[PDB]
Amino acid sequence: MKDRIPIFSVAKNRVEMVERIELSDDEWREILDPEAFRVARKAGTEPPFTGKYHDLHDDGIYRCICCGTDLFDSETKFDSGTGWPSFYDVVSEHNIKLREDRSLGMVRCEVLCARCDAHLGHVFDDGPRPTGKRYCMNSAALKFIPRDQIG
Ligand SMILES: [Zn+2]
Repeated sequence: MKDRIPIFSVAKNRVEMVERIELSDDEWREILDPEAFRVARKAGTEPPFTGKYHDLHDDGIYRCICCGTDLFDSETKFDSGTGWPSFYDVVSEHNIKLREDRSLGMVRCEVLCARCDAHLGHVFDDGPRPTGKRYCMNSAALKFIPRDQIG
């Protein structure tokens, strides 16, 4: 749908609107990343793995390599302990979208990319109060970038 999407760099106190994903297949090899192009054929990885590490810190944000848009301010990530693609709050419903359900017996909302509803995952009420929701998302989308353009 020909909408445009806000991107609120909440933790950086910025707001930048960008268009929706409207390209042709030809764009997706010259305006994409030198990782998005390959990820575009392999849904992340041709081999089932390519290493075993996770050596990071709370800097950077997530950037959906599957449409080119950035989102989660990394306080809305984990890193230490397990760094999992699961979290307990969000940047905003700006480049991510939810629909509520009760699909565990409490609160199970879907979690999809509001510019590319490819897979991602869902959120489930499952953590300690107050931020006791538990988002988890599972796709190739999960590249990082520096927080915005500070690098
Ligand atoms: Zn996306």
